[PDB]
Amino acid sequence: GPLGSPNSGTKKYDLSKWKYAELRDTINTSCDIELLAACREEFHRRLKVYH
Repeated sequence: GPLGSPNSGTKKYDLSKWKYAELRDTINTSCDIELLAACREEFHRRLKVYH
């Protein structure tokens, strides 16, 4: 429906905890609108959690 498609493809991945090196390295090494998107999501959030 109207922009109604959050599932679209299959399931993404569980990034409960990730190291800054793995994120910076993964993004620099691997490449995928999925990983890059999810990686950036936690990247920013991790930098800002607001107590």
